[PDB]
Amino acid sequence: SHMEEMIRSLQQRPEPTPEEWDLIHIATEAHRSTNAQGSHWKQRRKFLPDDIGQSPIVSMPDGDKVDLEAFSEFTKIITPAITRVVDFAKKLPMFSELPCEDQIILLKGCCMEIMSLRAAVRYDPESDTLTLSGEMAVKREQLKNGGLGVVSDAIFELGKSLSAFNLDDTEVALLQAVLLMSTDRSGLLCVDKIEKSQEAYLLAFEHYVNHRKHNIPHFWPKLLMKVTDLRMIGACHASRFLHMKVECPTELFPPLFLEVFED
Ligand SMILES: Cc1cc(OCC(=O)O)cc(C)c1Cc1ccc(O)c(C(C)C)c1
Repeated sequence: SHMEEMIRSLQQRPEPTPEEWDLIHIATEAHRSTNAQGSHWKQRRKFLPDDIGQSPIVSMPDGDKVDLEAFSEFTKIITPAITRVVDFAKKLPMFSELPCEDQIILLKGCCMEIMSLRAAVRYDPESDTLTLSGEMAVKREQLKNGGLGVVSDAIFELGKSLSAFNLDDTEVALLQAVLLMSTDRSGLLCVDKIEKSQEAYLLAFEHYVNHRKHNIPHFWPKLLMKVTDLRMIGACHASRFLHMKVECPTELFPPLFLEVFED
């Protein structure tokens, strides 16, 4: 009984309004359809072979060498992963209504954040791998040695901790939306449309969490601190990406990878 829940409680936990449920369903299918979901075609997905990613040897300024071969294997699969993120965003109405200029900024802004989340939630405890591009299951050491350095460690620990959050497609979808609709970027026009779009998404997202009634204490603040986890991952990665670019030939960076991550 809703009225009793309402009286008895300390504060109120509103569930999604119809307008928000529409927002949630569009977001949920946006993410599902650009997730390399669990469909037929993606669930053909092999571990990265154990002899790859064990030979880090190209020196990076912070001392954490890079396995050239493992690196190449990851750049070889990264373009579709970046593209899927673009498709995700394009399928959100509040995104596509935005000036093209704003859209690029927003995607550059959050691409790694969304990719990292996407891997994070694909963390698998019995194998101790993340799944990259819906396809490649990799271990902590492999991804670490293959380019990402301590950014691998961060995604793994994020993925490990998210295990018990039992996120469903929606929660990951709305997390992405919150990440995407961020005004922590320079050079946007619709700084206010974007803030309002993030508010609506946060509002629908908490309201949805309310609906799910996870049996973790303080789920929503916790699920909010994960967002800053992700921004920190994105920021470490932007930094290691510049050092990736200093140390390695452009031949190894796929045009799109270069594009999403150049300043
Ligand atoms: C390759 C890759 C794919 C990926 O897929 C996310 C998804 O499922 O869409 C998610 C992550 C986190 C990575 C890893 C990655 C992410 C950024 C980056 O600069 C590098 C270089 C070492 C090639 C690797």
